[PDB]
Amino acid sequence: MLKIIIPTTMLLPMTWMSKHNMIWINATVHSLLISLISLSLLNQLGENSLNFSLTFFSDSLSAPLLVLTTWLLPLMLMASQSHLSKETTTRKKLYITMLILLQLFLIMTFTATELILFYILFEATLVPTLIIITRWGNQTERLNAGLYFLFYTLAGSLPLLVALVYIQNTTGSLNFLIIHYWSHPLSNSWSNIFMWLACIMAFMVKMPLYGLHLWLPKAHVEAPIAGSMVLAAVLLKLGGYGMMRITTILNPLTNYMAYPFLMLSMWGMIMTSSICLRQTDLKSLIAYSSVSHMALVIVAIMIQTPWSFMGATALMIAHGLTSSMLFCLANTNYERVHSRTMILARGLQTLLPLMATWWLMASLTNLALPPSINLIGELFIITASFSWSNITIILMGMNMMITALYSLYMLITTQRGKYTHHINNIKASFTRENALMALHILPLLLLTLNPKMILGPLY
Amino acid sequence: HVTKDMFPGPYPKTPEERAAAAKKYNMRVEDYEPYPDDGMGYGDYPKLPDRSQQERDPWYDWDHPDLRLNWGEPIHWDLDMYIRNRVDTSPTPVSWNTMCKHLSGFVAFMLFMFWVGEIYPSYQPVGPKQYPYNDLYLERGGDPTKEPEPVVHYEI
Amino acid sequence: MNPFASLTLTTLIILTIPIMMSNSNIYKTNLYPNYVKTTVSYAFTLSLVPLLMFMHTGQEMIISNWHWMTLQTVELSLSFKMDYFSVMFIPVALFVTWSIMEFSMWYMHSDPFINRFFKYLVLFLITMMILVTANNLFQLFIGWEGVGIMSFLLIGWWHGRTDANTAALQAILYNRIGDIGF
Amino acid sequence: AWRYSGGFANNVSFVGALLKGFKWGFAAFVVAVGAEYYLESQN
Amino acid sequence: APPLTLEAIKDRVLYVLKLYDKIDPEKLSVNSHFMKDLGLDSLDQVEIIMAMEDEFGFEIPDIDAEKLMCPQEIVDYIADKKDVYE
Amino acid sequence: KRLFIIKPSGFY
Amino acid sequence: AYLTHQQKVLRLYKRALRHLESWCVHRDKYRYFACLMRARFDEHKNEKDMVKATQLLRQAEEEFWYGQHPQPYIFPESPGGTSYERYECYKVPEWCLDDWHPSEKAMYPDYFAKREQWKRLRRESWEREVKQLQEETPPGGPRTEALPPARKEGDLPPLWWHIVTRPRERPM
Amino acid sequence: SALLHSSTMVVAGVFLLIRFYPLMETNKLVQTMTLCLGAITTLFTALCAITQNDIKKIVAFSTSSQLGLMMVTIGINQPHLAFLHICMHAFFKAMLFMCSGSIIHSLNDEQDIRKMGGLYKAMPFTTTALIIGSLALTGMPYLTGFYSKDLIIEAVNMSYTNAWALLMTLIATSLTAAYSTRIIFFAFLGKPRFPPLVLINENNPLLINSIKRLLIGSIFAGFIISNNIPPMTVPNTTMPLYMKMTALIVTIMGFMLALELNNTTYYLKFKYPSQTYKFSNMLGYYPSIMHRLPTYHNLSMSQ
Amino acid sequence: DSWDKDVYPEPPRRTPAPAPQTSLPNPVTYLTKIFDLLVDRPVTLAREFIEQQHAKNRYYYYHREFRRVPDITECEEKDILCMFEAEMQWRRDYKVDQEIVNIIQERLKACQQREGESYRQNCAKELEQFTQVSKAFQDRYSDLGAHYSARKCLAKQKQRMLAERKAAKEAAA
Amino acid sequence: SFPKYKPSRLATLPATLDPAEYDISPETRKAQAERLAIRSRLKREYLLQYNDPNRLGVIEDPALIRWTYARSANIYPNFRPTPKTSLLGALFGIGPLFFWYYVFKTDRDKKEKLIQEGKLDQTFNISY
Amino acid sequence: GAHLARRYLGDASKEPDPLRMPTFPPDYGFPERKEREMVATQQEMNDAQLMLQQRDYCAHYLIQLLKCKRDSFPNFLACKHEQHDWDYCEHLDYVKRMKEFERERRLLQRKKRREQREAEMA
Amino acid sequence: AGGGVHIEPRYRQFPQLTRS
Amino acid sequence: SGYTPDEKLRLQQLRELRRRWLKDQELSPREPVLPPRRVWPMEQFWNKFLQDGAPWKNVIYKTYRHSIFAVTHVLIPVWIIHYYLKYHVTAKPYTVVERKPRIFPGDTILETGEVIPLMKEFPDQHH
Repeated sequence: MLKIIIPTTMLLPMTWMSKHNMIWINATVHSLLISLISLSLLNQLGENSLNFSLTFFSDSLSAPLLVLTTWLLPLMLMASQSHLSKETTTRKKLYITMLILLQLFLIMTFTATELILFYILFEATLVPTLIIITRWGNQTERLNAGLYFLFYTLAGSLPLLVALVYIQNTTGSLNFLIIHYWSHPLSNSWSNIFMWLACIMAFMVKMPLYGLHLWLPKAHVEAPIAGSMVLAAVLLKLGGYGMMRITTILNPLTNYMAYPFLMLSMWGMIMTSSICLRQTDLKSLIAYSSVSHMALVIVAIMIQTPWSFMGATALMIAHGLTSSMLFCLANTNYERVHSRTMILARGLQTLLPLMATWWLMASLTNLALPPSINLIGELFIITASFSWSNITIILMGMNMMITALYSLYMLITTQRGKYTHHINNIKASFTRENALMALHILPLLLLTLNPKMILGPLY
Repeated sequence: HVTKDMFPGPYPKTPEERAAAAKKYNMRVEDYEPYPDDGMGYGDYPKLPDRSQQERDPWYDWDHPDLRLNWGEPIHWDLDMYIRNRVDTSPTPVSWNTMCKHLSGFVAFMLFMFWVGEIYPSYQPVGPKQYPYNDLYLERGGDPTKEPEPVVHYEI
Repeated sequence: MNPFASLTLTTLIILTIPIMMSNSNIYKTNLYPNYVKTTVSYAFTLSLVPLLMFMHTGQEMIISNWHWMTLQTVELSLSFKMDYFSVMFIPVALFVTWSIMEFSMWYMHSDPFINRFFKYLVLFLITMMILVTANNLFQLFIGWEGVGIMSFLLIGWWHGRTDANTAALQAILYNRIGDIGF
Repeated sequence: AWRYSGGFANNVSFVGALLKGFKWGFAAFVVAVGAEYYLESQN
Repeated sequence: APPLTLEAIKDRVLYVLKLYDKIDPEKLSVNSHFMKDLGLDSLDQVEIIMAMEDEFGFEIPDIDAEKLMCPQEIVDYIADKKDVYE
Repeated sequence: KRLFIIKPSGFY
Repeated sequence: AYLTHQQKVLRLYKRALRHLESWCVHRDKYRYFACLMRARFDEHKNEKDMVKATQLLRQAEEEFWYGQHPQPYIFPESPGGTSYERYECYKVPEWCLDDWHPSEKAMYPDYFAKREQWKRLRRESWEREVKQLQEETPPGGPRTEALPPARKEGDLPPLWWHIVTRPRERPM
Repeated sequence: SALLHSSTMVVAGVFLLIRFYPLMETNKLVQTMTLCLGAITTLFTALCAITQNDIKKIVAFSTSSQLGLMMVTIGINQPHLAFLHICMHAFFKAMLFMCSGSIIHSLNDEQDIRKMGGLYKAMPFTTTALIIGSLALTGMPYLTGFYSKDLIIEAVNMSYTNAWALLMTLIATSLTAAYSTRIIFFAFLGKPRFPPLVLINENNPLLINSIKRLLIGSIFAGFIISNNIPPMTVPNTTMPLYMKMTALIVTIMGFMLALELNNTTYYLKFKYPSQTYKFSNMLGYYPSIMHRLPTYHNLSMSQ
Repeated sequence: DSWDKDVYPEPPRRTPAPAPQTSLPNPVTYLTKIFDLLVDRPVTLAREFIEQQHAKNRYYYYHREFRRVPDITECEEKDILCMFEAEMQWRRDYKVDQEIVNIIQERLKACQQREGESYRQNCAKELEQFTQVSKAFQDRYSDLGAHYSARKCLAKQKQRMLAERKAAKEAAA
Repeated sequence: SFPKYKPSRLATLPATLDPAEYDISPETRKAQAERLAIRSRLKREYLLQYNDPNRLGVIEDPALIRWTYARSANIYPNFRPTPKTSLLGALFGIGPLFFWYYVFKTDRDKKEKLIQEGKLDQTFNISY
Repeated sequence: GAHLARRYLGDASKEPDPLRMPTFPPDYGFPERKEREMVATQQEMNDAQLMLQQRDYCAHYLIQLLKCKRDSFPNFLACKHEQHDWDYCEHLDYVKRMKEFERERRLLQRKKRREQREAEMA
Repeated sequence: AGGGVHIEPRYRQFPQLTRS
Repeated sequence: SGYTPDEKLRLQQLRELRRRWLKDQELSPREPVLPPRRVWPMEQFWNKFLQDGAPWKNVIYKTYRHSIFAVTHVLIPVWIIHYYLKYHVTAKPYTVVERKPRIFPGDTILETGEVIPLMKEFPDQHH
């Protein structure tokens, strides 16, 4: 996996030394090319994980997330063009350095072969995200945003540190393959449930579940437009990879211990959907819908079902794409209006004919309608949860009952109706935006046509 | 651009506080009153009576004609509640309790009658269907080994 | 037999053509009304031939071409269920849609998005007909959700009207409650 | 006053609207009866 | 569908509101101030206000019922509301 | 009688 | 401001049979029920005691609500009708011409030239109308919603761009 | 409104039940529940259309009731009878909504049953189309109606069906006659009520072509498919005379009551404002509360 | 043919040999031969081109063959080599089972429409071969969490053997 | 007499038929006062900068962002833990929680003791 | 109807119960029960792909119809004699079902009469 | 739209109901 | 019913300022000038045969346009759905399953030639 990591690491001096205005161009081009190299990794041999070295390995679970991150890096890269055109050249290169280091640490996490290295790079993501959120933020509460995000993630992570060093001392190794192959039944001992809690709560923290979901709403709102999509897109899914890999040792104790959090997700995905009918900010709207989708993926994980795993694996990719998709639109409207109020500007279709079209398929993908991979990822979870506990379909039906009520509500109160008469600075949509949502939505259906790749590693 | 008087702040408890909050929401002190003190973060926000925007005058020159709102006026905590698209407080022809009586004496009544209809379904004076070969046993999900008594019928 | 295998799906293909012709943007937006009206007319005519073929030989059919997944025991293929039910229902469906397309041409003669309106009925009726012949419940729900959402947009055609979009929200709400049972 | 004059007012009755040229239907009576009659007469 | 030209609604107001036989046409005018020029208050206006609006295919604002009094005011409001500009 | 149809036209 | 007795009874009369025509449909039935003597309003004009006027108002306004249709007549362009806000889809604000481009600017050239000197008139009129409105504005925040006129020659009325450049009711 | 909301996607649910009939016929309780639902919709929509001041609305409730009628048809173990019903439904119900759109466009883009221009004098083609469509939805023999609701009514009278559903479906047929003739004696009544400029005119050749294209089907295609199809339904030939024409007798009974309510509005007296008319004229009394209470409760607990 | 009746069964074909009772010309046959003449023949000759150019330069592929390896039952505990090899073998046999049940899925699915209203009596044997492929599948692969392993599969087989031996000895008391 | 209309929180008694709205004391007629003045002056601002060609951009009142703050951030600093607040907060913080948990565990144990002996059927449900 | 009036409105037992009808021995005054002759054959109508709902005794007149229906195209006015034979068979089967209903109906009146004159004869 | 309408409106008269 | 010199002045002045504005909204003769584009010479010949517009020429262009719609939309789709079907779809098994036509007692089969015996003795219930 040096093939894709080394280009990213060595790309850094290019941005840090190139000319004051070619840095955007060169970073964009080389990001598209290392993403090109990345999609060659979609190959997965039989059931064997694609091994590369003693420290780096990948599989069908990893590959979609890897090529995801490589595909995004250009997206916030050229989304940053508007918001960073007026700041100093050295700060521009530093911002690009932050993004590149973030992507590097992501592809390091996802290819990790041994647990504690995955953990080191798992916490290595906060530093770039914290820097991006705090420095290049816009409003005042961004400082408390960084505090909440950093402290929440750490307070989750440290128990996982103690648990992992304990696993290494006891079992003998933390390599993924061996602990899957040398797995043993985690008994119902009173130390074992705290073992499980330490190995689970860390990932649950950066997978906002009901109750412990304040950092995302209070950080994504005023995070920089480029950063916000990165938080909402990937770092909620590295935790999902964490569950995907750590649940191989947490059985069979997961059978009955998962129940408190399990239901805390289903009712949770209703409340964060129920909260989602009433938001004064569009960014908070997308954040709460995202929280609902991650509660869905959480209950997908905790059942331990191959169909649940497939629905999850599809759901991380689908939700990340759609969430960043909507966040781009929120950025565009805010930047034109220099505010983030919900009902400030309705009826934008009367001014930007193609922008509300983008809004339309963005919400439609948020709807999870067939045959989009959002629907198929949800549907596998529907089937798994039904086979789990019969009635679960009632609560999850309430979720596929609220999702569109808020998604299309956002359309009717942003794009449909008529423009508010006071605002008059809304110019024609620049090709940068509509181009970026084009590169966002078209591959969303392209890989929908080929769902095997993102379907899951249990295929 | 901004001051503190038009930032929502503390819950008013003295007439000077009521006047300050009245200015804060650009609506007079005498008809100013906040929501109850029952710790919902109500603060100085006035309990604007729960009416909708459908009840106002559409013909009026509202500066926000889409929702019949006006440029810089106090709006209800649940304005998005009572928008034209969402729930409306526009009056119904008769008393709301009579609407409830109507809906109940409709649905519950009829359901009683569908119960009585389904316990005495309408029936016409005919007889058996006269299916041979044990009601087509072997030819509709019949075990080849099983050979039950064939249901046979005679004309009359 | 073989013609019944081919034309029963060419009926759908011929209506898929004007839609991607619309996505080409070379089509003249004033000619597109007559374009899609003519296409639904032909598709109706080409839908009768499966109808009388079936009437001749009283035979049903299901086509399951290249599949989408193969997950464990589930092979989700493009399973069109054009039995007597589907092949007898469709010709009347495209006949009605063609007649009402001429009616809409006459009625919608003073709208800038007349071609947009007509192609909207076109996509709606495409998901309708694929729902009509959909052996797998996945294609059944594809047609279900497609016709539901495109209904929602067609009610919300007058996006400026508050009542129009409100009623579209109510329609999608109730349709989606039904989709819960689905 | 125009909306009371016979030009636009004084329409035929609702059945009369239903009987839209029903005397042509009475002609159809005879043509169909004679059609079957000559079919049977010459066969 | 007509543009409802100034001459179109102009003919409308010489048929409607010149429909008024309570006042003889000799004293009738396009500037006719019914309260004292004709001696009948705005009262015996509102009824025909409801009649004429049923013909043109428009609704006079209930707020604009008062002061909307002479044929010149009728063409005024019809022209501005129906963008009668040709 | 023909007039100007107003729309947010942009050749972008 | 305050809706007076005259205005209240005028609105009641307007709403009473708009309504009752929908009750009767036919114009002969209309004319009869309207001529269910119209002097029923004028049979008791002598109400020098306004208390009895208010009591008969309690009868008049609070008899209409149940003699009126639960589904009364609405016009299309009227609020709650069919074409009240139907054409708002096609209407666009006037400022949406400055964003146009030299291809489109020169491809309707003289229209944009006429808009150019129209906005030039706006330029020459803005300062005149603001200085005219400030001088004659009474203290405490005008006194009504009446907007002052243009008292001079060649000048412009205050605040005249929006109500003129508003989109036409038939923008198509 | 005339393509989707008349006979194409509102029929999607009963159509889905038709596609899932082999599973449906296995259970009979859901058959009774579908009988109840298809009766109760033919109740609410039809009685609300009894007094509706909008031509779109009346025909829309006619649609919904008739869809509940194929729901009853799949609830009496007749999937294919319901299938023929949707097949000729696409013809006839769309045809009447075509007439409705035609009068709307001609009559100053308006739909209310009030303020008509005595259209029959100036709206002849639409008049004939509307009359024959009205007779079709009220089971016109040899027309689409004969191989439709007429068949379904004699089937429900024949088959072992819910009693209240049985009486309800003839009440529904009576109401189907009622409002179908309501549009008749309101639109084409003969008393002009409209703007002074007469715009009621179907002179567009393409409008005539489309209207007649659906018209021939609503005349012919009712039987150009009923006997051509392979024998697929229950062939109940003999039956008691009183219910043999139960469809026919309730249709003519609905016709005579329809004209009775027609002429009762033609008198000089005042029409009742009582609560019965209120329930009749506010769309079945269901939406008004649902558009107000549940949304308030849910979004208020959201707040 | 590429396939075969042994793993892709198909009932023998039979047609009524239409003999019309009326003198009116049969339309369906006429439209079918017309569609043959203007549609079938050109695509047929295009595929003739394609077949000859295929035969001009032909290349082959081979069945990727494997061999049996020590399984978990014979795999030593803590022996990671045979552990991994048995995991590979068991997972590919699991894929084999999924594929063969897919073949039975398609056999029974096509049989339903192939045999008509009679499907309830001719596909019953096919249904008979389905009711036994599922159950045995549940015996060999079922409920194995979502981290299903050859070790966990062996543990499930352990459950089965202990349960059947328990039933046998409780029958023998 | 004629059916009297009563007010409701959802269907308010229409403005015409309230008793006191026709019983306006002169104090109330003065109490409405010049609210039209301050409203019209706010209009004056709005139409001024809107019609001002020099200004080009978004113009927004304090009114909107007052509600935004008071709906998003003003909640907690003015929030007091009243007995009612704690009561209903705990009510729907552990009522639906434990209730869904209870019903779910109930059905899960139902199948648990319906499968250990073999009552429940798993014949065609292989694709679990 | 008279049957509902006697059963539902009047004595339920006095008239046949549809969910129960018939509940009686088949030779209720019908000695030497020669069951109806087999003219319909299950194999033929399965070959004809008939609906199981219409797979009644009249099937013989159904299958033959399809024969002519298979050989009548293009024509929908053909195949009348055997289809009218099927119509008369559906008539004879509807009168058969309702006459069996009235048979067990008067036999149910016979049941009450019999149990009231031979048991309550004391 | 323009002049010379086919059903060009005589004021309050039958709008030439074509006998075809 | 109180129309002061103020707002009648305001109102009719707004009226005829907007009237002048609309008189300037009248696009000049050169407007709405469009640019040159590419026109197809075959369609150029077809159009040049419609300037005279004889009924036969109108019908001929009508059937030619219907013919190009047919070739691009009728047998062009069957060009490739048949190739996909009888060479690629039917190349994989169980893709196009057809309901067996209703085999009938008394019908022979094309290949084997055998006839299943006709139905046995009817009740002969004459009308």
